[PDB]
Amino acid sequence: TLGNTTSSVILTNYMDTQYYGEIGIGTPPQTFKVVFDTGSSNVWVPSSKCSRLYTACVYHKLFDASDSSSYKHNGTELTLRYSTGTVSGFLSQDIITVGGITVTQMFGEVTEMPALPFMLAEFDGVVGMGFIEQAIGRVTPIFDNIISQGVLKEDVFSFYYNRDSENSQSLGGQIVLGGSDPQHYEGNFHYINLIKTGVWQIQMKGVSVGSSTLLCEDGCLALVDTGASYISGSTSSIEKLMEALGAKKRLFDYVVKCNEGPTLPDISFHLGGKEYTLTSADYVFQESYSSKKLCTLAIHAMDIPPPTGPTWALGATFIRKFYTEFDRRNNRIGFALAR
Ligand SMILES: CC(C)[C@]1(C)CC(=O)N(Cc2cccc(N3C[C@@H](c4ccccc4)CC3=O)c2)C(=N)N1
Ligand SMILES: *[C@@H]1O[C@H](CO)[C@@H](O)[C@H](O)[C@H]1NC(C)=O
Repeated sequence: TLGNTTSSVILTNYMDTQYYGEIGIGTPPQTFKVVFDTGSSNVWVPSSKCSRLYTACVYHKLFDASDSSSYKHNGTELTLRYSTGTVSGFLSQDIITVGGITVTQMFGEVTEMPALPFMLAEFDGVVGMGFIEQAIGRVTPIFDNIISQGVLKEDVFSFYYNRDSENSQSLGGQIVLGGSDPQHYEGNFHYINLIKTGVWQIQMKGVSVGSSTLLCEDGCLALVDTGASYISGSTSSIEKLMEALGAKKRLFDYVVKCNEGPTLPDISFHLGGKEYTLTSADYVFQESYSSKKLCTLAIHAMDIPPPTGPTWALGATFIRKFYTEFDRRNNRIGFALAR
């Protein structure tokens, strides 16, 4: 069922690596900073039942079911194993407000939240924007429950991620539920169909580094991930790509001498009919131009296990350059040049 409602959620940009907005859980609402993530399908927030021996719980907002009149107990155990770390707890039901839309939602109350990496998180929890097929405990995702209300103009949602400005008047980003915002893209959308329903993953025809370098020569996969900070490829792919850029490997990332940063070649991703090109300014964290400092790149190695992987992941690095529309009705992803 389709309505005529478009709902927008304003996002805060934390250092070009974390994009989060607000949701309200319970009666009266308890507010949380959440990442709207296409690479996962579960909703979770830290719990008041989390041991204060987990320091990430001490430094985050905690859901207290005892203060909510609309809460409905469940208690089923839940473990969420991600590429960056694991969280676990149990299932709870309550009313969630997201951009003015109110929805009765089943979510995870996290009682085990590791300091590495969650002490580095500015956000409290996660709003999984993925499909039911990837939902742990087969819990209905929030977008499916919003679709069931039949209030949205279209069975789509869109992402705008801005570049990190020091100006407070700068919008960090914006998620539109039920449509797209023409004020944050130009030209037209070009769509690529999903390999299969259940994953925001598309076919990638090839990856180009300048002129003389080539990767994904025989085709590969690309996960379009709003929760991932960077563009990622497999260790092998990223080793060849980084050799071509003259970048040196560290523990969790790759770096270049800051002065070498603006000299780096363009990187192009062949998706559907079009070539999606990023210049050095789009993937180098140009914190200085000094020959005496090292500058990080917004491209990392990440080995995603099957059935989803081995795959590339197009995170915030990609979405900043290209406004993204996630189309559920047609199982496709649309890209347009952001503005
Ligand atoms: C968690 C996160 C939002 C999930 C649910 C899990 C996941 O592992 N990914 C992929 C992913 C890949 C590469 C980098 C990151 N993040 C996410 C950001 C982060 C994550 C954890 C703590 C601090 C900062 C900063 C970063 O490095 C995330 C998701 N699709 N979403
Ligand atoms: C938790 O929720 C699921 C939803 O399908 C339900 O089947 C299960 O029985 C619930 N458990 C309790 C103890 O309420």
